[PDB]
Amino acid sequence: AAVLTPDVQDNRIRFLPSYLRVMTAGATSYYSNMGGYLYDLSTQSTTFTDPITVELVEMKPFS
Amino acid sequence: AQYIPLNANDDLDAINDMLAAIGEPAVLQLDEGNADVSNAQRILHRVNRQVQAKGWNFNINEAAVLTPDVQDNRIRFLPSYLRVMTAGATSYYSNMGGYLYDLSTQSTTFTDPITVELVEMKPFSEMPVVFRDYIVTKASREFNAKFFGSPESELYLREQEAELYQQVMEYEMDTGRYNMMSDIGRD
Amino acid sequence: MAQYIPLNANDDLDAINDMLAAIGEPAVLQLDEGNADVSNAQRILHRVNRQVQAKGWNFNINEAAVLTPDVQDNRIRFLPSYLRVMTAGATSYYSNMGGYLYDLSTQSTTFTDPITVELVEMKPFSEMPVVFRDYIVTKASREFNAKFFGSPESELYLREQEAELYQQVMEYEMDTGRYNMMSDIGRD
Amino acid sequence: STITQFPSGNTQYRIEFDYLARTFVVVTLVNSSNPTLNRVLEVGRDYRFLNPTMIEMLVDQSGFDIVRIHRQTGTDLVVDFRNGSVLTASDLTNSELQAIHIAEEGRDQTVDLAKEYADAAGSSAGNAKDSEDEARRIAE
Amino acid sequence: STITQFPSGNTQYRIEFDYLARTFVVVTLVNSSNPTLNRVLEVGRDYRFLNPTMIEMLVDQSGFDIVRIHRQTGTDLVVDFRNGSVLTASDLTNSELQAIHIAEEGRDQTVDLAKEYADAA
Amino acid sequence: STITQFPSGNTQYRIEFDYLARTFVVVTLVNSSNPTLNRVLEVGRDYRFLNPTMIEMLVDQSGFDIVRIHRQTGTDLVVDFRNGSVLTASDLTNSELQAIHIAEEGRDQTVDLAKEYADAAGSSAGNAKDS
Repeated sequence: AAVLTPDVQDNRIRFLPSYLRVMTAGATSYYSNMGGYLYDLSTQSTTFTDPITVELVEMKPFS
Repeated sequence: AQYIPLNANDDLDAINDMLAAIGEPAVLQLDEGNADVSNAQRILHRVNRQVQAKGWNFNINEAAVLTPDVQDNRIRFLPSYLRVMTAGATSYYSNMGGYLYDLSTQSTTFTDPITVELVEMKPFSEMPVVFRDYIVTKASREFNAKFFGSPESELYLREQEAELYQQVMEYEMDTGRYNMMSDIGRD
Repeated sequence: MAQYIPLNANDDLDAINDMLAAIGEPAVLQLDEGNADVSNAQRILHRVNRQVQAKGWNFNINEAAVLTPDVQDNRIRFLPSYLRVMTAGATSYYSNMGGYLYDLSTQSTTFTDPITVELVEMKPFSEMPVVFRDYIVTKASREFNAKFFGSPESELYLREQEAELYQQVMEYEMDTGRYNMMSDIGRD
Repeated sequence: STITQFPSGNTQYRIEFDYLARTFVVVTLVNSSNPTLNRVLEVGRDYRFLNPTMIEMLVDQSGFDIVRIHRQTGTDLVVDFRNGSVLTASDLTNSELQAIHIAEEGRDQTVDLAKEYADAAGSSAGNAKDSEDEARRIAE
Repeated sequence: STITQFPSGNTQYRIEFDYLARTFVVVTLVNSSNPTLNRVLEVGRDYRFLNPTMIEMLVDQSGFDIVRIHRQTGTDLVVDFRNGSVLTASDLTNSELQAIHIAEEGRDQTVDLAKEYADAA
Repeated sequence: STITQFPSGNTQYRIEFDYLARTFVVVTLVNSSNPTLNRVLEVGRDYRFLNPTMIEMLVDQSGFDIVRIHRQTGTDLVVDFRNGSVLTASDLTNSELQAIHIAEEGRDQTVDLAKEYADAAGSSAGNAKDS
């Protein structure tokens, strides 16, 4: 359970280079990167309007 | 401490890794260089285009509206198309003189928008990490094979490639649930 | 392009450059007829393309095709771009005899009304699906290496590459057609 | 092939030609009946890019029925050769492409106006030719 | 120039202008009386190349009187530069000749056609 | 532009476009009343160059009202490349410029030559049928 929030001026969500996997908990998912922004293949748009919850894996230092 | 890289790019590093197979040090720029830097890019591009065309769950689009022109009714065939098919049926589509051709009707005179299933291409620097590693290893094998035969550098890339292939498949299976017992219900 | 497909690319030049790579030499930069290698490579590429295109695929066979006889004399020509001539669902006896269509059943070359058959025509190289192009290039490279310059390490890899490409071509072929065996069946 | 038109009403449109920079692409709204009401759109407030081959509209398409996209290359030079420096392929490449592109727009522009008038002249010539010739041959 | 007309009823014809690739040549049979009677031939099925400057036709004439040949330059690159290769003069010559040919054709062709129609009238 | 209009009865004029050689510039006299004569001059005994941007004439007539000056580039390689020579920057620059020009030359005079040839052919057809 993690929460991502959109921007104010425009409606987009950034794709930081520290993300490794993005998936939905208990269903099929269609997520990918297109020009540094989050893309949803089902709707064919990048106009998220409200915060969503996803399943992801981040990177950690070697030590 | 930690490793903070200086001016990192996703193409220069890939070329540097492909060069490391032979045993030559890295570079700092790509505008000018010797032959090897000009020999690696062709192989990398070809391998990328080949691998991207198999068709995965995050490429295939089941609904896309191609539209005709207004002066002469026709549809162009851009060089970024990889597969053209119809979802729930058989299809006859091909290219003839840079235009869409339908073998069933033997004409190129579409009049209304059409919905098909196609797979487009993406730049190398937005694929998931595992795919990038797999592609780099695949390219490195051929680069070593066709220009400098070394046995020790070989016999290891194969072992790495098998594991990467397994990881690719196991990643792919988790994207879609694929439950067989769907749309089945009655007392 | 560093981030995308290069602008205005030439397919034949790329194919020749890829074929030269197996030997271990750099590009040729012009595709001219003066050089010895280009003339040798082009014939092999053309022959392999023609051989592979003639096997018969779902986007080649044209079930309904119309041929028409000449006016002055009742004959039909046999163009050099035809690859296979057959009837749809019955036995056929067709062949070429002096650049004309011959029917063994009737033992004559005279046709008086247009007929309908199926045939397979040839297409230019740069108008084929990608996997076919890669498969053809690999097959041509193997022969070019085998016939003009024997290298023992460039081998033992093109074989695996060819096998993988053959497999991929097979899955591509089995996807265009659905081929449901349980059609035409139904009753209470 | 550098000028294309599509029906109005949709939200996405496709780009179908190569370019050297993103400032060489022009988008305009066309009124078929009266061509004195055409307008030009500016990037940032009217349309945006997703990928190198697709855009989206953001303004109201009212009173308009065609949308036109065409390429317009500039004339200022791109590479500046100077004495005492290393020669590289990209400069040779970039310079070559710039020229081929311009010549293409020039031909595509001129043919449009040329062809119909040439055809009319040829048809009139042929009509006068055969009419007068065989008519007077039969007469005399 | 870039356009030529010859009387019909022969077996061989001459190519005089210059070209960079053998697929840039177009042949067409024209009928004077009927403007919409034109047809465009196609290589291999209608004609073949005897030598770099000779063509042999394999079709039968009829309601036609003049044979027309013109040039149409393509779009694809002829020379593609890469680091580490040998460079000579012919490369630099062709790289410019391509664009020059495109511009010359696009400027002249229709005007010459209008000229010949004009004096034919 | 590429085409320039100038009234007659004057001594000096100027040039309003770049060029690659003095032979490319073409100057002719125009008489609007009689389109058919439109005599064309030539170098040496009729006009002479002092300042590359200036034109200084030798002879004048008084039956003409306006003067025409326009550019016309030739379809030949100005620069030559050969083995053993040296590659400068001036030649490399001057090479591509040739093509960037011919484009505008076509763009302007193609259309308005089409009109003249077309209505000439039409008038020929008309008077051929009438007479």
